[PDB]
Amino acid sequence: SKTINIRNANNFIKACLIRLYTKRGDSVLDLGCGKGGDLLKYERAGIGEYYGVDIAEVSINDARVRARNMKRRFKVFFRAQDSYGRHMDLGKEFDVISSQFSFHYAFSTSESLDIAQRNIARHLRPGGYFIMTVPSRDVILERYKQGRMSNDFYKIELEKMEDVPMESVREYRFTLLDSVNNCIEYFVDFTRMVDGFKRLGLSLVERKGFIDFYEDEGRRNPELSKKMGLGCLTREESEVVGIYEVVVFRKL
Ligand SMILES: Nc1ncnc2c1ncn2[C@@H]1O[C@H](CSCC[C@H](N)C(=O)O)[C@@H](O)[C@H]1O
Repeated sequence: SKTINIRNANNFIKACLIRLYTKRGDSVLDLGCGKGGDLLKYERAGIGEYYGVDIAEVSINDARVRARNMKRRFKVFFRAQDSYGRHMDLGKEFDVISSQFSFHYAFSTSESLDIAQRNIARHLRPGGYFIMTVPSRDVILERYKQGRMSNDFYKIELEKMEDVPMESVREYRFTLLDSVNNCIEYFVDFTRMVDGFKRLGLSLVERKGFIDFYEDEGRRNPELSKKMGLGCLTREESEVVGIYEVVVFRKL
């Protein structure tokens, strides 16, 4: 109830992102699909097939039910496995691969990132898109320097000092009211990611902050904006939303 606006905002951003890169009869691969909270958004997008994959069986389970009890028109598929630090071969390619609030987990180790980016590349059709929403390292480090690493909605704490450069840290603890607790998150080495992808035939096509992206899409699509209590957002709520950014790669 307290994090309602944040959730609405986030779903909105995801709904818009999905809208911008999907078209009818499209095939989507949803990595880190969680409980399938995007099936509805994809239903409206008129997609033909949806493949959800998540490492946590408990989430893939709730996702199966959601798809099982919803009025959808697309063919669904779910699989509980590791799509980042373990090889993945679903035997097919998709038009759109989506990774919402999950791809930063692929930065566990250099090997994990490599495997992860390779699972993406072999499942993406030539011309396909890989849309994602990941925490922004720049934002997070800049907030660290300002001493504002938290509020009543969330809380973040980095690694140990002891001559350790602020740029040396690779992970941090993240907590979100009514959500994850002391969740270990890995920073997104942006450049390494771009490089890894550029080497697999995928190039950066988009990078925009949640807040900015939010403002733009809401002032362009006042329609889907009325579908919920959008419009404004307190300062404390923006803190949380302002953590993530939109990144979109494309397979030439
Ligand atoms: N290697 C991996 N493969 C697939 N999912 C992973 C993963 N590591 C972490 N995750 C998943 O990442 C998800 C992040 S939150 C899931 C939210 C969902 N994409 C949404 O848009 O609401 C969790 O469900 C977690 O289990």
